[PDB]
Amino acid sequence: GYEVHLVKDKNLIGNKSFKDDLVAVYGFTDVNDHHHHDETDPYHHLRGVPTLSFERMYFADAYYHDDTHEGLMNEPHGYLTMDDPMDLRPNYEKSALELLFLVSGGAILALMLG
Amino acid sequence: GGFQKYPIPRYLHVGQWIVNKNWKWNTFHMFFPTAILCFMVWRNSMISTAKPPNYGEYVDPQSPVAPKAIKY
Amino acid sequence: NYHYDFCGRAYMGNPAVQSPPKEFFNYHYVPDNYPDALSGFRIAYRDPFEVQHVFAYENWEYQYDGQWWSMGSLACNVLFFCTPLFLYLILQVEELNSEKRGGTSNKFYHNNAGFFHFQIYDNKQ
Amino acid sequence: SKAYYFVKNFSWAEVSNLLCYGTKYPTVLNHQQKVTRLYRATLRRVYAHQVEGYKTDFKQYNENITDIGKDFNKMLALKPESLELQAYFKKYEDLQEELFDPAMIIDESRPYAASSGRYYIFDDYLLKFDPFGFYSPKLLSENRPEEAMPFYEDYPQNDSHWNLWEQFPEDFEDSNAEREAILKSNK
Amino acid sequence: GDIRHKFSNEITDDDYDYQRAMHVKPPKEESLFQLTNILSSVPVFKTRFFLDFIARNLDTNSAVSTSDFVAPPRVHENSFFVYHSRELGNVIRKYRSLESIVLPGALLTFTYPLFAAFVAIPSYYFMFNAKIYEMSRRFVVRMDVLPHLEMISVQRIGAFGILYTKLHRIQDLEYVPFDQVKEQENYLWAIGGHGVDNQLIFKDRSTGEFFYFERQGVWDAKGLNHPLLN
Amino acid sequence: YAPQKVVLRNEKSGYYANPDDVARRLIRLISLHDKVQNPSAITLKSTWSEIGVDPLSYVEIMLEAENEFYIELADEDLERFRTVEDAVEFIARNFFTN
Ligand SMILES: CCCCCCCCCCCCCCCCCC(=O)OC[C@H](COP(=O)([O-])OCC(O)COP(=O)([O-])OC[C@@H](COC(=O)CCCCCCCCCCCCCCCCC)OC(=O)CCCCCCCCCCCCCCCCC)OC(=O)CCCCCCCCCCCCCCCCC
Ligand SMILES: CCCCCCCCCCCCCCCCCC(=O)OC[C@H](COP(=O)([O-])OCC[N+](C)(C)C)OC(=O)CCCCCCCCCCCCCCCCC
Ligand SMILES: CCCCCCCCCCCCCCCCCC(=O)OC[C@H](COP(=O)([O-])OCC[N+](C)(C)C)OC(=O)CCCCCCCCCCCCCCCCC
Ligand SMILES: CCCCCCCCCCCCCCCCCC(=O)OC[C@H](COP(=O)([O-])OCC[N+](C)(C)C)OC(=O)CCCCCCCCCCCCCCCCC
Ligand SMILES: CCCCCCCCCCCCCCCCCC(=O)OC[C@H](COP(=O)([O-])OCC[N+](C)(C)C)OC(=O)CCCCCCCCCCCCCCCCC
Ligand SMILES: CCCCCCCCCCCCCCCCCC(=O)OC[C@H](COP(=O)(O)OCCN)OC(=O)CCCCCCCCCCCCCCCCC
Ligand SMILES: CCCCCCCCCCCCCCCC(=O)OC[C@H](COP(=O)(O)O)OC(=O)CCCCCCCCCCCCCCC
Ligand SMILES: Nc1ncnc2c1ncn2[C@@H]1O[C@H](COP(=O)(O)OP(=O)(O)O)[C@@H](O)[C@H]1O
Repeated sequence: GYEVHLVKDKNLIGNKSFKDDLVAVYGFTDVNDHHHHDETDPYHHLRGVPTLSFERMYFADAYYHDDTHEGLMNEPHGYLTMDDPMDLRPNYEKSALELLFLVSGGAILALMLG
Repeated sequence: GGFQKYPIPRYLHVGQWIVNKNWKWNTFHMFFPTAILCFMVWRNSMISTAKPPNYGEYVDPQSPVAPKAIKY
Repeated sequence: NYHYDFCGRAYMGNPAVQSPPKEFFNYHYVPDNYPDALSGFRIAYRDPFEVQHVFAYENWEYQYDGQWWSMGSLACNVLFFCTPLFLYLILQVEELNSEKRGGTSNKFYHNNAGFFHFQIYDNKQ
Repeated sequence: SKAYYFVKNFSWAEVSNLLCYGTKYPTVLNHQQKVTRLYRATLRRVYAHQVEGYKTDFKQYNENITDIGKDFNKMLALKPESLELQAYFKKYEDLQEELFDPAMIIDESRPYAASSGRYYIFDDYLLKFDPFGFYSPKLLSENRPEEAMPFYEDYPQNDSHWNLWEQFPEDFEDSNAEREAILKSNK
Repeated sequence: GDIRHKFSNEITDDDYDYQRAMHVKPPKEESLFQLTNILSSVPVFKTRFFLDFIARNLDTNSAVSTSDFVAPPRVHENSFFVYHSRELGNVIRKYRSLESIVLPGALLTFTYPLFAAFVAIPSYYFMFNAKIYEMSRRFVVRMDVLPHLEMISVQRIGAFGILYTKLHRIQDLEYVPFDQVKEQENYLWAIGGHGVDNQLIFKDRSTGEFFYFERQGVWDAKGLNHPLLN
Repeated sequence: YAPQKVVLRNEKSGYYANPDDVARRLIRLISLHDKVQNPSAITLKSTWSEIGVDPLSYVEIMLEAENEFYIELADEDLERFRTVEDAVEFIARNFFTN
């Protein structure tokens, strides 16, 4: 339903001339117009909201979209590292580095601290 | 006001328009433990804090606290 | 101020558009090399201009004898060439102050009679 | 227009050519292109200085644009190889230089402008990319083999070779039951 | 297009009335403390004493213009007027009249008249001379034509608001294009030349004196069409 | 919130602004010009010369169109335009922030 209603090969302004018709007073008349009365309510998100809230304080704009309805607001996502969560390899590089970190920390705690 | 929102790849761990549902509990469990850590650091550091005398106090030059020169 | 037409001796890339280079130095690998296959082993086609820039400096060379002095600026080249001499002379002038005062001098001090820093000196039965 | 006048080490002549005409080599342009581009540039600069300026005077703006329009109509009428047309071009190029303003307003809709590239738009390739199966389901058979090709596993994202020999459960039963049964049947 | 009526707690024009001080809207109602309401309510102002005071002690209707055609008194029994300045002339007169009150008053009142003069000198030379004074010197209060002499009498405002008239031969008048003087006197036209017409400047070749005509000045069709000036 | 599933760019319609409104506003701007005589004769398929826009009047109309639409049009694009159809198409498909 992304087709656009655009009129081609037909005039869009019905005025014969700018001087003879008082366009400067009455403006231009429209022909072949696709009238669409849109009564969308700005501040709908603000309707019935407490004063001390994010919507009123910061996001009190004309046509703000709520997170629950905004389809491009992201929840936390992505992979922390390049390692596959479901990997069948008995890989031990991560374990080796974790062991190095832990043993270094333990040596500091048990031999050096204090 | 701001720029128009555009899709962000799911696989990419980025902060573009990230909002967390559990942010209340996350804040609760990130604030108080940090407060306790800072309290421990503060009480540890207070042992090595120095303050000048109060309004009605004077430092006796012969008291041990008074500065002492090196004795060769 | 630097422009390609009037630089003369301070060389730089010309602003005029040019056709891509037909032949240029490229990456080459040792025979029977094991390919690098990180992150799915996806290789993109390299840009000719970028590869040419990558390998141009390594292969650049002086055309004639003595071109180095003239290239760029003679005064700056001579100053760079004499920099080690300037450093040595500054060090000696500074050491004059040390000699006349009594401070640290540029010498291999031998306070320790060959005794290394925190070395273990022991004897065996 | 790319609005890159103050970047890429343009000389003054090149910047003047860019301001007066969209190109850095006006010689390539024809007579009509030269005249129209110069007229557009002059009108743009006059609007910038005498409409969107400091205490601008609209009556003076109207008079100035009218005079410029008459002059440019005469210029267009004139032949390309005329000293009078050359004088007109020099006059209006000098006017452009005189009105040249460092830090002049650059519209945000043009390339190389302030805020031009504040955001990196991700392509459908990145959007689809999902080597692991959390967001886009991942087949146990890594890929779908195509006809006229062998069935090979996809190269993993992480190609570390720090892998142990295959691990098995403790006390794993691995006796060759098939061979034992066949041998028992043979007797 | 307005949807404020759909909500009971939405703002109203009664809530916006307080902005009428900072916002221009046609009057809706009269408050009890308005000047109009006070005057129409308090019976004191209805007294014939106050009414007669209003009628007499204020600007008179006699000086109010009554037509779009003005025939000022002739300067000479045989001359006819052509141009006359209405408002800028009076403003310049009142400004130059300050030199007869502020200046002696400043001398006799200020503790440091030399300090006042030292401050005024650079003030005059920058942002004041070109701003008002030179324009006033070259300003034409009135212009008439004497046909027997074939001359034009021009009235000008002098120091302290004094008015003096001078004669110039019609044969010595020339038109000076604004392009020839814009660069010479950019500052003058920048800050003080707005009142007078830029493209209608004339000068006397013999005496080298300019004539500035007010933009909001009245011209006489008959005077312009007289053969002497054409 | 965006779904956890993979979502791709949705090019709904190439127009980033209502093309009908863009065309009507451009036609009104053109009709405002003195050289233009009959606003009725103007259509999206009408060429500038036939509607009466001279080559020099075209640059004035295009500058005012840039001011009206809050965008900057390059000389190359303005010269490539051949009809009101092309003009409105380019303006409507233009992302006002480039
Ligand atoms: C030994 C006694 C010391 C004490 C006494 C007092 C000091 C006397 C020192 C001598 C000064 C006079 C002689 C210098 C002549 C110029 C150099 C030269 O001959 O090379 C050829 C000369 C330079 O060729 P080039 O460098 O290839 O040209 C580049 C192009 O111009 C394209 O250029 P660009 O547009 O790309 O821009 C690059 C430009 C600009 O580059 C930069 O911006 C980068 C920085 C460059 C270095 C700037 C100087 C920094 C400080 C240096 C300190 C050195 C300390 C170590 C040495 C100590 C020695 C005691 O590069 C240059 O600077 C080139 C100009 C020449 C060099 C000038 C700077 C070094 C001069 C020597 C200073 C020595 C100071 C000693 C005392 C120090 C304090 C104790 O060629 C020319 O003749 C062309 C014209 C160049 C401009 C000349 C300007 C006038 C100079 C004076 C003329 C009259 C001289 C009369 C002499 C009489 C008999 C003694
Ligand atoms: C024992 C006492 C306390 C111990 C604590 C020790 C703390 C040591 C320091 C930790 C630094 C942590 C940095 C985390 C950065 C995370 C990424 C990020 O921010 O976004 C990057 C952004 C965008 O990141 P992104 O959104 O693409 O990705 C975020 C998620 N990841 C990274 C996981 C994919 O990229 C940048 O532009 C780089 C910005 C870097 C800014 C770094 C600022 C550090 C300022 C610290 C001030 C501290 C003051 C100290 C005063 C006292 C000193 C004695
Ligand atoms: C931008 C600021 C720049 C600041 C200036 C930077 C440095 C400039 C150059 C300094 C030169 C100093 C020269 C004197 C020191 C000599 C040291 C020495 O003993 O070497 C002997 C050396 C050998 O030293 P040696 O190491 O064999 O000595 C034996 C060992 N000792 C000494 C320990 C016993 O003999 C030489 O070859 C010297 C050659 C000198 C050639 C002529 C140099 C003239 C320099 C003139 C400079 C301009 C005047 C001064 C300007 C500043 C005034 C404030
Ligand atoms: C090193 C040397 C330093 C020298 C520094 C010199 C500083 C002193 C300069 C003196 C300037 C003198 C100016 C004279 C002004 C008159 C000139 C002239 O002819 O104009 C006639 C003009 C024009 O004359 P007209 O003939 O064209 O018309 C008559 C007036 N109208 C236009 C209304 C019809 O007439 C006047 O302005 C009359 C002014 C009368 C009052 C003058 C004094 C007023 C100030 C009094 C003292 C201060 C207030 C005290 C209050 C006390 C209260 C208790
Ligand atoms: C002696 C030769 C003739 C000198 C003529 C006098 C100078 C030219 C005419 C000046 C007319 C403006 C007088 C304004 C007086 C304001 C009150 C005052 O401070 O008077 C006493 C003071 C002086 O009285 P004083 O000397 O007793 O003050 C004590 C001394 N001081 C102030 C330095 C500590 O007035 C002034 O300082 C006037 C300075 C000269 C102004 C020159 C023109 C520039 C201003 C344009 C006019 C509008 C100014 C509006 C100012 C409003 C308030 C900030
Ligand atoms: C003196 C006069 C001052 C006058 C100031 C006037 C205003 C100044 C300008 C505004 C500045 C502050 C703005 C704060 C806005 C807060 C808005 C808000 O609280 O909204 C309610 C919201 C509920 O959550 P929700 O609606 O889901 O959020 C998404 C909405 N899109 O969120 C909430 O309910 C908030 C609470 C969330 C949960 C918090 C959990 C605890 C967090 C740690 C608390 C630590 C306290 C430590 C105290 C130590 C004491 C010693
Ligand atoms: C040491 C002097 C200190 C200051 C003295 C101030 C005297 C003021 C009274 C001047 C009376 C004579 C005026 C003659 C006019 C004329 O025809 O002047 C004609 C003269 C001569 O002609 P040209 O110089 O143009 O060739 O023009 C001048 O510029 C020279 C005289 C300047 C007089 C300026 C007077 C106004 C001063 C305003 C001060 C700043 C504003 C103060 C608040 C309003
Ligand atoms: N490698 C380069 N070397 C020298 N000059 C360059 C280089 N790249 C760009 N320039 C400069 O960039 C400008 C051209 O910018 P560009 O992004 O190529 O757009 P366009 O070529 O269409 O004008 C020229 O002044 C040109 O001199």
